[PDB]
Amino acid sequence: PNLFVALYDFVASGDNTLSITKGEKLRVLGYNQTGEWCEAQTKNGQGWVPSNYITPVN
Repeated sequence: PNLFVALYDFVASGDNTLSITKGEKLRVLGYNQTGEWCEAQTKNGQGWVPSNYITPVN
């Protein structure tokens, strides 16, 4: 339902961002006002990642 996979690696840039690795799975909590950023949880923590770097996985 809220399960997503990463399309690309992303290196954290802000303290509130979260590094993620391509192919990895996330749970998404929501989005910022523009929809450009997504607040997500992985096995490594929680933080913002680019919305266009992730997608749902069943």
